[PDB]
Parts: sequence; C-alpha cells; structure tokens
Amino acid sequence: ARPCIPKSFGYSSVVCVCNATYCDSFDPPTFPALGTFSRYESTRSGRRMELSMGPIQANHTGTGLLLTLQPEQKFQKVKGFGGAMTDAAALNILALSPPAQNLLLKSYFSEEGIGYNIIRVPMASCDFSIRTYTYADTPDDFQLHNFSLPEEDTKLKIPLIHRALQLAQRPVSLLASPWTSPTWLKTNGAVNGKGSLKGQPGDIYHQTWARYFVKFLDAYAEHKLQFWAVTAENEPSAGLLSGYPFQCLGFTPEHQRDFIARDLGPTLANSTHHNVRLLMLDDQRLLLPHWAKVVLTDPEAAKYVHGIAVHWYLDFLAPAKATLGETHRLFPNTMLFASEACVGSKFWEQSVRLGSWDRGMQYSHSIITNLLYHVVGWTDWNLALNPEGGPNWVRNFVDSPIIVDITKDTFYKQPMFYHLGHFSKFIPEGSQRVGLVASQKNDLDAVALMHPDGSAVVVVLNRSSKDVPLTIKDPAVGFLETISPGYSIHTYLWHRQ
Amino acid sequence: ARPCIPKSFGYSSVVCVCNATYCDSFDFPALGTFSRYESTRSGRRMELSMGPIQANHTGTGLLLTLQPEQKFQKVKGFGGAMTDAAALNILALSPPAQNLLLKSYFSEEGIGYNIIRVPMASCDFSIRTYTYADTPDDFQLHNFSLPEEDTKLKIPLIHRALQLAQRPVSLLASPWTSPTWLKTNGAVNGKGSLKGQPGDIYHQTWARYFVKFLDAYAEHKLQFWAVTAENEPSAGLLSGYPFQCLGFTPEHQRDFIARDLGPTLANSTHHNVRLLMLDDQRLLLPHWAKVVLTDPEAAKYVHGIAVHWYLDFLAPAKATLGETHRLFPNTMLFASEACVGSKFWEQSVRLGSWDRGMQYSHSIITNLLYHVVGWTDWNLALNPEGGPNWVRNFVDSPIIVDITKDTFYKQPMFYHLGHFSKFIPEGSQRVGLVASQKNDLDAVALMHPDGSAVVVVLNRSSKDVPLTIKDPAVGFLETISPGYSIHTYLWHRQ
Ligand SMILES: *[C@@H]1O[C@H](CO)[C@@H](O[C@@H]2O[C@H](CO)[C@@H](O)[C@H](O)[C@H]2NC(C)=O)[C@H](O)[C@H]1NC(C)=O
Ligand SMILES: COc1ccc(-c2cnc3c(cc(C4CCN(C(C)=O)CC4)n3C)n2)cc1
Ligand SMILES: *[C@@H]1O[C@H](CO)[C@@H](O)[C@H](O)[C@H]1NC(C)=O
Ligand SMILES: [Cl-]
Repeated sequence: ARPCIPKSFGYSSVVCVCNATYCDSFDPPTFPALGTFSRYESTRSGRRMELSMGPIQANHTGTGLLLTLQPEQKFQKVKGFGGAMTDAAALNILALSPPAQNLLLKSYFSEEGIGYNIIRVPMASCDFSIRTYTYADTPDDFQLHNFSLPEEDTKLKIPLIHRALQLAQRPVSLLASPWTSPTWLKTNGAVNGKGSLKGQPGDIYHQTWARYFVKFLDAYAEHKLQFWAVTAENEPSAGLLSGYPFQCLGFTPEHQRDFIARDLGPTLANSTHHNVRLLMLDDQRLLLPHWAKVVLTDPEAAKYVHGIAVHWYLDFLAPAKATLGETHRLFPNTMLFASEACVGSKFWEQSVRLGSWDRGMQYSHSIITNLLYHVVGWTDWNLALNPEGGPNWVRNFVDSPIIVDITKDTFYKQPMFYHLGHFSKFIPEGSQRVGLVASQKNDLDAVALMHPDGSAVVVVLNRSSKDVPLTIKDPAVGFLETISPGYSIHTYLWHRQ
Repeated sequence: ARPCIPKSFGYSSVVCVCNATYCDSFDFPALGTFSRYESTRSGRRMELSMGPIQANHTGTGLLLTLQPEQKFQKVKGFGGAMTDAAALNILALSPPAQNLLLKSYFSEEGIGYNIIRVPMASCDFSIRTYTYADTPDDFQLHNFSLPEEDTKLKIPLIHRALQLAQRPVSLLASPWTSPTWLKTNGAVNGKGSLKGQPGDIYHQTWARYFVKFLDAYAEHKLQFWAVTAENEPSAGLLSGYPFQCLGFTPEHQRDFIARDLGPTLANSTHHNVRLLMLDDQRLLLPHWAKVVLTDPEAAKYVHGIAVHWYLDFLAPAKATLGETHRLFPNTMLFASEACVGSKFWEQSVRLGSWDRGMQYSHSIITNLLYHVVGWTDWNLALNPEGGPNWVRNFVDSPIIVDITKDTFYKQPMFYHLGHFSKFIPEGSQRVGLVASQKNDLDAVALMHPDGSAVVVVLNRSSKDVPLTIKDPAVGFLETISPGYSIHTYLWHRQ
C-alpha cells in the first residue's frame, strides 16, 4: 500500500523513514493461482519487500543451480518470530506522538506490517533498563509481601503489549525471562557481578525465588496478560563470571538442573500457571549439547522442561551441527528456540549503523541456519532504540531493527527489520520446515517450509556480490525459474494442489 | 628468599608489591620426602612445606593414583609475550625495578619462563601503526628495517631475559599485519587478505618478509624456535576488524604455507625454525586443522598447531583439542596466547583477582590434560588500565606496572602460572593420574626428564578437600587441598 521512503545515512543501504503521518506498509495477501508464484524481494540497492509474480513452468532444461523441494521430508514446526519489550524499547516508543507509536506497532505486529507473534518480556531490570530494580527490593522479604510492579511495567511495557496484541494479525505468545533476583537472595548481595542464589536447591532462598516467578505471572495476569513460556534464567553462565557488568544470576548446568527439579518446576506445576512452558539454558549455543545433557538426563528436571532457549552471540564459534544438531539428535522431543540476538555490542562497533545491509544479512543468515538445524523460532532483542543505541544504565549501546528519533517524531526501519520480515511475515505458527536439496555447491542460504494450509515458502539469501541464476523445483507444481541478485533476500510463496 | 608484601585493591585476594629495592623471590628433598608449594586466596604465595611419603594408607578418602607407565606429551614450556606495551611498561620502571620484574619471570629465584612470544611489528598492544616494510611496492624488501620498538625496547629486554634464565629460552614470532601494499584492502586493519593468489609476487614477498625478520633478529644475536603462519587469521575475515590483522580462510593459509611460506623458510638459513599453523581461538578446531593438514604439501611444512585461549569461554576441550589430537596425533598442539575475557567484548584490570588466577591454572590443567605441549600468556606486563593499547582493547596481565610509584604488582595470575612454569621443565612428560571417586579438584601429573614427579592440584571450590596421592614406587602422600588453593607437589621416585 505505501512504499518505503528511503534515506541513506552513508552506510551500505538505506533506512525507511516513518513519522506521525506516514509509514511503509503492505496490502492484504492476494491468492495467486496454482502454477504461479509470488516473490518478495529486498536488495542492498534499495528494494524493500517488493512484490512480483511469475509462472511455474512444467519443464526445465539447464545445468544451472537447482533447489529441489522435498515436501515429504518433514522437520520442526514453527512457533514464531518477534522481539523484546525492554524498558529502553518501551520508553523510546512511548516518547513518539500517538500516531507515530501506532505506525511503529503496526509495522511489527499487524498484517500491514511483518506479523510478529512473539514478545520477550524481561522480569524487572536488565541492561536495557535506565535503572536497577527487582519486584521485591525490601530486604529479607521471604514471604514476598512487598512484591509489586513498578511504573516500568504498569505504564510502559504492559500498555504497549496490550496495544501490540490488539493490532496483531495472529495470536501473540509472551516469553518471560529474569536477569537478577532481589539482591538479598544472592551470595554477592548485588544485581550484577559473580553470584548465585544463596544456599542450595530446595531451601528457603530457592523456594522464594521460584515463588517470585508465580508472583510475576500473578501480577501480569491481574493486568490481563498471559504468558506462553518463561526461561529458567537469562544467560545463567554470565553470573559465574567475576566482574559481569549486567544484572545476572549465576547457575552452573547442575545448579540449573537441581533448581528446576526441586523448586521452579514443582512451584510452576502446583500454581494456576501450570500451562506456562519452561525453557532452559537461554544462553549461548556453545554450551550445547553439554547443558541439555546435564539437565535432561535427570528425569525429575526433564519432566518440567519444554524447550531449550539459545542466544546467538557465539554462533560463529559454535558449529550448528555440533551444538543444535547434536542436541536435537539426543533430545528430539525438546524444542530448540532462539530467544535473543542483537548486533553492535563488540568493543569497536558503532552502536547504530543506520541502513547497514551487513547487519540485516547477519539476521537472515542466523535465522536460516537456525531453521536448517531444527530451531522453532527466532527472537530479536530491543524492539526499538534511540540513535545512540540506548538508553542503557551501563553504556552498553547496540543496534535495533527500529531506531526512534524523538526530536524529529520519526522512526527508521533498518535492513534488519526487512530481513526479519522476510521470515516473520511469511512463516506463520504451525509452518513446517521441509527438505530442500541443492544440485551443486553454491553461495546461497536457503530454507523451505510448508504453511499449515499446504502452501510453500522458500527464503533465499545471497550474501555474495554475484547474481546467481537459480531454479526451484516443486515435484507436484514445476520449476520456478529465477535469479538471486547479489546482496539480496527473496521470499517465494506458491500454492500447491 | 623474600616474602610477598601483600596489598589489597578491594578484590578477592592480594597482589604482591615490588619496587626498586624489594621483590618477593624463591630459594629437592631426599627419597621418602615430598615438597609442597602452596598459594591461597587468603594470601599464601608459593609457600614451601615438606612432609613424609608413607608406605601405607588406610581410608575411604579421595585417592589420586599416579600411572607412570601411561605416557603422554612432552612439554616445550611456558612464558608470555614481549609486546610493545609490555616493553614500554617495563622500561618505565627504574633499572633496579626492571631487573626484579625480569628476574620474577625468567630467573630460578622467579618462575623460570622459557618461552617469549615476539610480535613481528605492530599489534593492538602498540602505541602506533607500523610494519617493517611500509615503503610502498618494495617487493624485493630492500627497505625492510626494524624500528625503535624492536631495537631499543624489545630486543634489549629479550637479551636481558636470556641472561637471567638458567633454562634455554625459546622465542616464538607472530605477525599481525603485512605491509598494506600487499593487502586487498590496502589498510592495516579491516577485512583484507594478501593480494592475488599463493605462488605470486604478493605471497612470495610476504614469505620473504618472514626470512628478512629472522635475518634482522639474527643480526641482533637472536634465533627463533618457531614462527606462526599469522596471528588470528580469522580476524582479517571480519568487516571493520579494528586493529592489525591479515585475513586467511583455512584454505588460503593451507595454500600459502604449501606454495610460499614453507618452501621459502626451507630454502633459507632459518630452515630449522618450526612453523606453527592456526595461532587462533581453539574453538576454530578441528575444522582448521582438517583443511590444512589433509593437504600433503602443507602438512610437510607444518610442525604444530598454535591455539589461543580466551578464558571466559565455557566449552568442552574434548571437542577441540581432543578431536584434533585424535585426527592428527603426530602434530603437536601448543597454546601460543591466553588471556582473560572473550576477545570481542570489553574487560578491565582486577588487581588481586583470585578468580583470574584460578582461570589461568584451570586452563593450563585443561591444556596439559588434552595433549598441549606449552602455554604462552599474552602481555608480560601492563599498566593499571590494562594498556597501552591504540584501540583501547584493554585486558589484564600477571604483572601490573605503576610508573608513578616505580612499583609493579604481581597478581594471583603470576603465581597460578608459576605453579606450572617453575616446576615443569622442558622435556617433562605428562603421565596418567586417576581419581578414586568423583571430585571438585583439577589435577595433572608429570614426570621430570630425571624421573621425578610433579603433581599440580587446583581447588576451585570453597571446601577443604583431604586427598592422598599414590605413587607405586614410593608410597602415599597424605595431604589436604584447602578451598581456593593451588598446590604443586614434588618428589623423587628413586
Ligand atoms: C512524514 O513523512 C512523509 C513521507 O516522506 C512526508 O511527506 C512528504 O512531504 C513533502 C513536504 O510536504 C511532500 O512534498 C511530499 O510529497 C510528501 N510525501 C508523501 C509520500 O506524502 C511528511 O511531510 C512527513 N511529515 C513530517 C512532519 O516530517
Ligand atoms: C562497560 O561497558 C560495557 C560492558 C560490557 C559490554 C558487553 C556487551 N555485550 C557483550 C559483552 C560480553 C558479551 C559476550 C561475551 C562472550 N559470551 C559468553 C562467554 O557467553 C557471550 C556474551 N556480550 C554479547 N559485554 C558492553 C559495554
Ligand atoms: C620498597 O618496598 C619495601 C618493602 O615493602 C619497603 O621497605 C621500601 O621502603 C620500599 N621502597 C620505596 C622506595 O618505596
Ligand atoms: Cl578461545
């Protein structure tokens, strides 16, 4: 319906400029006839999820790259895609005028946008908070008599989550994760640095901490918000490092295993929130398969664990096959879910690089690899940040798919937004990854899925400078003859019989 | 010979204060007696005590049994890097303070280092950018020369280190970047590799640069044990990599070694210098070794695999070192650089950190238990900010120099390193050591070239662990490993 208003900030590609009266959007889906396909294309040169259509041919003659669909080779079912409602993201969004806020929320959550169906919600403060706090800061309040949600929840996160669900196309799943417990429950008495819960699983400290999760879920339920899942701790391995600068709570895999079995698992199961899923790990995949083996070989722990949450930061050091692949081989019934990702955190990195095609490609390469290795969903970090990549109470400034410019009542949709949308918009919950084989070695990243209705979706990413002529074969429909231009991402859709 | 002058900076343990006139220093018992060197978080610094080895042991307590006929790798040694930053910090002290610092590391009154890693020109731990051949398009390397960093700082200091050492010291050289006129991006840093392809003028000139370097240091009466093919070759593959780098995929390194580096070094008067591959994060193994070592032309020139160790990464060594040794048992593994943190993010100095000490010793034990022949620390000395560094990529070091007080601080990392370096001479062999029951201790047993035993025991837990060490030739060693302690046991076997 409305095209991208491009703006170059001097980096490799453009951003799309939005404000109080204008934002780029899509028209409702059309249903292209059997024997034809739809293509959505984004390019470094500036195209942003542009729609084209073409024929599917009965025949193909050539020696070129062929990608063959194998619809009978079934893999994982998709849960979804989304991002995090941090204090920083909520503050930024709400500092825009109300019409600009609605266009930003529609961009992410509506069918006119990219159809997010996951919101990650931190349990109290984390680095993208402007201050440190927990829900139970009165010291030694073991009964949690003074447990309460501050304005960060009641005035910022909760109102925005309600507005996102009201605008959403699809049912939205909320995921909760804690960074720190109250300081009086920790060995170091501080929100950050090396420290774990005091004592041992089954004791007063571990029982209070598990009850805090029920109190959190109760408080959100009083605000008409229900969670799909909770993680056992955000980055539990971070709390084992001396000088760790952000809110954390250290758990070795044995400690996580025992806390789940003795405290979190039974406390959750014996509450009105027993249907809420529990995800373990919520950390780097380099900790796999070892962390899954420690937790999931204990049946008292394994019985409470629905899935394994992974963060992307060490993916370049942890081959997918040895980590995700081996974890799936060992525990095929325990889903793998990517729960956090952001660019810009390395020591020399510019926090925000308005229009970076490289940062968009990093997102789509990650999503594809994860989908090729049994992962059921992918979650971005901050839904929005300012042009400095904040605010943040610890000067850790990073990038985000949407950058809010408060002084201009304007927001910018980065290449990451569109790279993520090439998946989120076209792969609804319940879609299933299917086989897709290449005829020869190639430089493309591709994945194929089938929608619940039987229609096909193929995402093709080209991270090379060269155009790659390509054919996609559906054994029941035919050959989709195409070209994957250098530095492009395409999403192909087509009806099947 | 002189005890630790402790000082706290608000961290878990103390540093040892040294100055122009004072520094803590050191001084084998008869068969039937053992020596114990203990360091504790509470303040003990490689304290010597002795005790009996008894013929009999009755009990159900933890038993570590020495397996002398189970022989593993032989040790090359231990040391650290003489970066520009290390040399500037050391030379900032008055000459008597510099000598106590150098004796701390290299003398027998110190911790007996026998390895010095020498960067070939600038890196991040430099105060400026430079190479040895910055005059453009000098393919014959006629304008190749060593600057002040080598001739006034590094070379005189290495000479002073070798004078103080009783053990032969091995030098190891590594380049960060080539001259920029040999690079695809024409820059010291960023994503860029050598121009063209192996066998050509660019690759030939770069191979010749290694020989010119070895020739230059040979004129300064310095010979090298080994060179690495490139410091962290994966770095120059990253867009916007912030400091000195030269990118190589494993395929490119394989072909440059096979076509240029290997033949050039073999045809030169430095043909005896060993060539080490990878010189990057151990997490890149086994993939990197599989690519290079499966090519016979590359395999004939590669002596070993140099690995880096960033201590914040929690990963199983069996997957990297273990699998690499299983695939290439005749290719030695050597740790060429280790330091705190996670490479790509930021850190600060923690004066007196016992946690960082424990990271070092836990890492050395892991390496030795997984066939690694040596362990090289990064910068030998840093200032209190963990510099100087031209891109602010600060990190901790075992020795911190405070110019304003003409003082230097010896960190727990120094002593954790010393529990190995001082007691494990070159030629020592790792031997089997078996635990009777599952435990919280990190332990390694080695045999000195003379047959004597050395056992290092690290206790990372808060609890005191009683234990017995069984040697079938001498008897039993009855001891206690206190919480947050590191011990080195020594005893004659005959
Ligand atoms: C919000 O963004 C829109 C889109 O860029 C702006 O609309 C343009 O405004 C100029 C000046 O009035 C017109 O000449 C263009 O034709 C408009 N473009 C479109 C596509 O309508 C709008 O002005 C911006 N609003 C603010 C307050 O900056
Ligand atoms: C003081 O300012 C700052 C302090 C710290 C920061 C800052 C920001 N992002 C960071 C880090 C460390 C990591 C890594 C380390 C390696 N990993 C492990 C071992 O699991 C994964 C996580 N990330 C992603 N530090 C930024 C700014
Ligand atoms: C050097 O250290 C020793 C031991 O602590 C002390 O006695 C002496 O006064 C110090 N010298 C200076 C110049 O500070
Ligand atoms: Cl590493």
